[PDB]
Amino acid sequence: ATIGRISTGSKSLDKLLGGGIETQAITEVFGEFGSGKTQLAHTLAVMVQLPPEEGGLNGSVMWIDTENTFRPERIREIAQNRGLDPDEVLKHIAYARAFNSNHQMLLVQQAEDMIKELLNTDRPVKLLIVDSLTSHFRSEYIGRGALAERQQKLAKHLADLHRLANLYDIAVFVTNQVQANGGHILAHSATLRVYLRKGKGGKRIARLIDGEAVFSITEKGIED
Ligand SMILES: Oc1ccc2[nH]ccc2c1
Repeated sequence: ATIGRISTGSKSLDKLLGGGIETQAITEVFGEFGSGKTQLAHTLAVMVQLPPEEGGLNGSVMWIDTENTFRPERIREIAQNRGLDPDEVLKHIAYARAFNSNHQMLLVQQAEDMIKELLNTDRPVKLLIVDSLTSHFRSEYIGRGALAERQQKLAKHLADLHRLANLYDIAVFVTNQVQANGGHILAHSATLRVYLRKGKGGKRIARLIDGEAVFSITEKGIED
């Protein structure tokens, strides 16, 4: 397949990305609590359902939640203000809550069955979200003695996600909380790393790790 691109809602961030987030890739966004990673995830789940003339891919969505942070009312607000029907948008998002890190690993395997089901329809899966990818692993494996086991399990989970992205032409989008009092970047595993932070007057600022884009959080999700 050719490489597909999903607009983020912001022309500034799209330019930084070369057009938007790519299919056949894992995109990792990281930053402090409150920086807006989950608002970017909600915006993409709506943007992907637009036609290509408007920056979408006529796609279906699959969402794995680890912290109870998905909000259908927020999805309805973004859709209504992007000219789509809110009921139709929610109908094409498949949602599951991960109980712990082992169950989170099984949910990715289960996702592959719905992906095959939709593959030859007019609304195939084009976006897979994991928010938050690291939270269960961090709280379950504490200490230096337990680090090697935590890294083993994380490495396998990332390889599972890479396989789905490439075999089925899907954009994988994952969030990771990193601050002074805890949190670790996924080293070199994702295809692309994006650093997110809050600036003066509630502007959000993004930079590619290995110029900068600037945007706001609004009724449209995010915009310049
Ligand atoms: O069977 C399902 C339904 C929704 C999902 N979201 C993520 C995995 C998954 C599996």
